[PDB]
Formats: sequence, structure tokens, C-alpha cells
Amino acid sequence: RYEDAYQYQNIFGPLVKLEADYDKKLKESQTQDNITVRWDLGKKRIAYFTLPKTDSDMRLMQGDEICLRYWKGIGHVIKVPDNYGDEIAIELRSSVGTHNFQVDFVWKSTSFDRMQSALKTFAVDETSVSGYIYHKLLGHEVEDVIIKCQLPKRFTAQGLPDLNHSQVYAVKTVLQRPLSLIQGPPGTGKTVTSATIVYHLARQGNGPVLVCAPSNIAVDQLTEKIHQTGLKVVRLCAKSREAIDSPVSFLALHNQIRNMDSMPELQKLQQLKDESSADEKRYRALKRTAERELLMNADVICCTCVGAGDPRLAKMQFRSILIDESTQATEPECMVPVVLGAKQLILVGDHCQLGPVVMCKKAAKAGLSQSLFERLVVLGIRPIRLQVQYRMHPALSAFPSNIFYEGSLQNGVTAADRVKKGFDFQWPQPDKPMFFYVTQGQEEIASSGTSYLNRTEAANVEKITTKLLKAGAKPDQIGIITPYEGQRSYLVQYMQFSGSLHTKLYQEVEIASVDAFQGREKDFIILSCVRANEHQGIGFLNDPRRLNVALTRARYGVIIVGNPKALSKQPLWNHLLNYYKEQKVLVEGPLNNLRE
Repeated sequence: RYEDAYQYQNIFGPLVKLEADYDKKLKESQTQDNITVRWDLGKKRIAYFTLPKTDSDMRLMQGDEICLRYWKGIGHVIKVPDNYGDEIAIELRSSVGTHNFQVDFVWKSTSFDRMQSALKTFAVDETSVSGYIYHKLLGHEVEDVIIKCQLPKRFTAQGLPDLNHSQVYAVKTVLQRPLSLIQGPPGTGKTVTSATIVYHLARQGNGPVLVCAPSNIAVDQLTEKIHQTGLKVVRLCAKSREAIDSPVSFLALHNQIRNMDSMPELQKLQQLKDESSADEKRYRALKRTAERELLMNADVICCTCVGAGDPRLAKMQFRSILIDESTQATEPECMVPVVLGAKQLILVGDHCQLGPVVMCKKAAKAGLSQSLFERLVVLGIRPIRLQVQYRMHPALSAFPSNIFYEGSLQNGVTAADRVKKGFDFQWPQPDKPMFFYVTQGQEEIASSGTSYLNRTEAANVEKITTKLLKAGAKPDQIGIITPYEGQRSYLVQYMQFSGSLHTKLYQEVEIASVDAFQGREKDFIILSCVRANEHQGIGFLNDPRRLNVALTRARYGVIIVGNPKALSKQPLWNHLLNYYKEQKVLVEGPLNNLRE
């Protein structure tokens, strides 16, 4: 609603300063006083130590820096808890210059420093955004601007699915306006549409197109679709994130640079570091020339929002910018890319899906909690909704459509098309591939830490896992969601033991929070709500958005396991339970029936 660029930086700036102070202090408060360690290896050394199972909102992910006290040595996170033996290892960069230590979580200001310098440029730099973007971002009243361009004859792109009418219209409209919003409800084909938009923006031959999303998962998913059109795609990664796998690692800058057959000397110097002084002077220099060569030549650059603040992008201007999953980001974050020269900006997302995590309630309250997306809807830009969904069986989409998309969501797959070829699993109701299983297990504190678990519910999950596999379900196609790290640990260990089938087969099923499932689909989803308490919840327990994602990840079937009584007290969780009972599904003790 603002009036000036300085009046803009004026408000957000002091209020990014709250996140930065809060989390820097919060960070220093998660120091572990005396965990046990062991000197291992893997030379890129690594292994290992175990840490109190404790869930959060910003959890430790690979891309975090750590320190070891009790001699003083730093290093970065190599191993993070997941269904292959939850423990933590870190690569010391000083090859140890035994065995009761102290662990610190190093605080990095980069995310915030960049957000800070973004706002500054929005103030100091006249060439940071187009006049029209400049005025509209500050909420000024401006006459609409038409973007000149040649509309393609086919709106579909090369190596991508064809578009329905809502997608076509999104593409067609987006390409002709300087600022656009596209709301993309679950499985409505957001990233296809976005990739289709990017393809067209790239065919305009007109520098690299910039493409971002607040999370790495989100970028990767979109990097994968854009690549499918054949465009030259460079995917920028946090220098910190370089050792991580993805379906698109080969597209990543650091890798493309490693495969530079045209640069001897750098190729040489690279082998040596695989093991200095004056060599460090020239390795950095050639690496920089390598980076700029690929970045300059890309059709498309894909990174995080904070990602776009990277020094390596210095002094590059991006005229077309598409940010997907914008709804998931704070304004200052989402703004980091924008200030790199935007003249055409496309924000994609859904405020009914994952929202921005703010740690400092105070900053949250006083204005850090709102998307750029949301703030613009408020300012009156009408998002284009993607109308059809292709992921789930109608009954599975019914409840989410009704709560979030005012029951308007079309179904692109008929009930016929969502019966699994070879499934031997008749459901409590012959029509609806869903149910709620009732469990009154005992709530308990973590075996080591402060998160929570539930033994009975967990027991119940594994049998539902087993039953499903036996009907013909593939392990890679089954998910299990739980709000607690507690229940996550316990699921991992337990799954293989009381599991009748082969031990690796369960070990092939993914147990994660909601964040790990963002934008991903599976054939079956199991929820573990794990509450027998009425005590305030954290996951999809007390967040509609978070819950929406959970209910909209499966193609063929969704099974919810929880205490209907201990969750009823929450305006959305009861609408859920009520709707289920009416749909003649809410059950007890397998080979079962209805419940009260």
C-alpha cells in the first residue's frame, strides 16, 4: 500500500532485522552440551554422531553449518536423519589438526543480508525494476501496460503435456502483462504451466530467463520440467548444497563446470584440490570465468529466491522472472530475484498450500508473515486459477475442493481411471478409496529429546503398510506423514521388525514431514496424527494449509490414523471427521465397520 521505495525499505528492513536477531539467538540456544562422537571417514571425511530427536519449523537440513567444541573445529552437515539410520555427520575442512564433546549450530546471516541488500537496491537503483512494476509493487494506481510480443501459434510446449483452457489462458494472459499471479491448487499442473511459460519467455531470445522458488525441492521439480523442453538450463546451488543428490544434479552449475572439456588448467587444478596457496588464487579465478560463461549462455537459470542473491549472479539483469511457490515465501525473500531487473514478473502459488515460516512472532505480527503473492491479491490483482486436477481420485479431492477451492475444483481423472491395475484391496466403501482409522494409543515424550511419539498408532500404521503392499502396492509409491520427529524415528526402527515382509522393502517407504512431500505425489498416503492429548499441535495438526498438502499428495488412496476425540477440537480437523462419518467411513479393528 506504500508510497515510496525508501518508504518500502523503511518498513521491511528493520523487520528483517528482527528475524535475523531472533534466529541468531534461537540458533545459539540449540547448542548441545555433551553428545558422544567418533572420529570416522568417507578424502572427503564425514562420520558420525547422534542427536536428540527434536522437531521444529526450520529443521536441520543438508545446507547447514556446524561446530565441535570440548581443540576447535568447524565443518558442514553431511548426514541428516531419514529412514536409513537417523544420525548426523559433518565434513571438517581442516582434517583434524575422543569422545565427549559440545555441538554448535553455526549462524549464517547470508539469507538475511541478501534480503537486506535487496530492499536497498529497490530504493537506490532506478533500473532495478520497470516503472510499471515499481509503481504497482508499491500499490500506486497505474494505468495497465500491455507487453509487446509475438504470441505463439501453439501454446503448448515441446516436451510437455497439452494445456486445458485454464492453463492456456494462464499462459496466453501471462505473456502479455508485466505482472501476473497464477494460483495452482494441488495437482492442477502448476509446474507444467510454469515451464510452459518459461519456454515461451525463453523463445523470445532476450537474455536468460530467471526462475526461482523458496525451497530446493521446488526448484528441482521445476528444473526437471524446463529441461524437458530442451532449453539450456543451469541450476544454481548454494555452495553449501553441492554434495546433494537430485534428479537434476547434472544440470547444476558446479557439475557443469567439472565437465568443462574446453578449460584445461582449471580441469588440472580441480584434480589437485581433490587431495592450495597461489593455486587458490588462480583456481578461484578460472572457476569464476567458467561460471560466468555458463550463466551468460543459459536459456534458463534456476535457483532459490535467496539463491538469486548469490555473488556469482552479480551484475546480471533478468528481464523475465518467474517465481513459483511464491506463496511459501516472505516478501523480502521473494523480492531478492525481483530486484534483478524485472520487466515481466510471474508469481505462482497457492495460499492454501505451504505458507512462509517466520520464527519471530513479533516480526510475524508486524508484517513479515505475508507473501508478495497475498499482498498483491489484497491490492486487487486477480490470480488466474488453474481449474483442473489430474492427481487424485474424485473422492480424495472432494473435501479439499470444498474447504479451500469453494467446491469448484474440476476432476481431470474419472473414478474409473483411478483404480489401480492389480490392486487387491477392497475398501470400507466400494466407491471411496479413503478412510479414517481410529486409535486411542498412549501419547508419550521422546525417548531422547522433546518431540512426541505414539506406539499404538505406529503399530497401526505398519499393518496398513503391510496390507497395502500385499494387495500389489509398490514401496516407492507409499508415503507416511507425521508432525513429529519422535514418531518419525520410531516408524523407521519399528517398520522392519514387526513388518512381516522383507526388511529393505519397508526401508523403501518414505516417512517424512509435510515439507518433504511438497509438490510430490505418491499412490498411497498414511497419516500419523499421534495425538492423545488435546494439547496444542504443531504439524498439519494446527495448520489448514499444512493439512491441505497432506490430504492432497496421493493418487489412489489415503488412510488417516489418529484419535478422533483428541483432534476434534480444531475447526478444520472436525469438518474433516464429520465429512468422513457422513461419507460412511470411520472405522475400528481391520476387517471392520462404522464408528461413534
